[PDB]
Amino acid sequence: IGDEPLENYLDTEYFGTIGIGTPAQDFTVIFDTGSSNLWVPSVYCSSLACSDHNQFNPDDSSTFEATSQELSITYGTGSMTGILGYDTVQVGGISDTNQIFGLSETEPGSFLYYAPFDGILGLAYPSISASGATPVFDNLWDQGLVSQDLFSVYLSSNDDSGSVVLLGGIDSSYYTGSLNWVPVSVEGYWQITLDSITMDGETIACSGGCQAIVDTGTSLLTGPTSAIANIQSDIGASENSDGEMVISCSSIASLPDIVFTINGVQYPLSPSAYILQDDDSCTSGFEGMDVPTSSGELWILGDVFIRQYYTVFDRANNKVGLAPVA
Repeated sequence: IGDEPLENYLDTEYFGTIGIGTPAQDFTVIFDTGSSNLWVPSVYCSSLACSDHNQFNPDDSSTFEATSQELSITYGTGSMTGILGYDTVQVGGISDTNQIFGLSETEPGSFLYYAPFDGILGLAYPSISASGATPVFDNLWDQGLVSQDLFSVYLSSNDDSGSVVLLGGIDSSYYTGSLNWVPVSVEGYWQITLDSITMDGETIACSGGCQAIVDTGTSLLTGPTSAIANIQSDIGASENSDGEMVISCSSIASLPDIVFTINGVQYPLSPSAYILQDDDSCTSGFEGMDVPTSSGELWILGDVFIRQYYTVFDRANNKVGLAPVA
């Protein structure tokens, strides 16, 4: 039973620490269920984003070992380029021996420069892994370093502490009620089927169904740009002066509940949740992002939805289990 604490960053970015090499070099990474690769900046990276963050120096790890393999990854926000190498990764109190991870050479762009995080640790299916690189949780399960072939995650609300990723375990301490399990549509992302999206007893969206991934590496609740128009129009969101869609922070009171039906089970989203706010100003947690796929336009269930529902990712039976947090 591994335990990896996470830092809640402005209810927008949840990262955690890891160590790579011997002695171990520390790095803060994002635990991304929307990605499957693990990469940290390296000392052979001259990009403004690596100078800005910690750089893994293989020359100082006695258990490091190289490859000829190049790796490349595209994110809806960042881009990356590097080489693959093996070393021992320390996660949630578990020594992940012979883990293949990438070492950056380029981290192009503006966005990876302003980030409080150094790298990314994907928790999705090896199906979408760049360079067919073995994900961490797969390497843990394979080396029998975890008792169960599942992991669970708890995300903190209002900047509080308490955010955690439980490797090979489930803790009833985090949810109320019973664990509802939903089968996985398509193995790649943490892909689930949504049946509908309601408000006021009205199906404001996702009629006849839609696809959604459960991504802890996305901050807002995401969907096709036309579809969300309907939602923002409904909660009274406004694309303001500076380029944002805020809302009268007091208009939370009137506002009904947006409800998501998954596998026929109702999963409500209270306005205290779908509306982000600083005691100065209120935004919408809904974001339009057209994400085409063979399956269709993806809806992403990000931190707004995950903060309210304790999620279990079961690789054994390929299902996602949900339950309201405590």
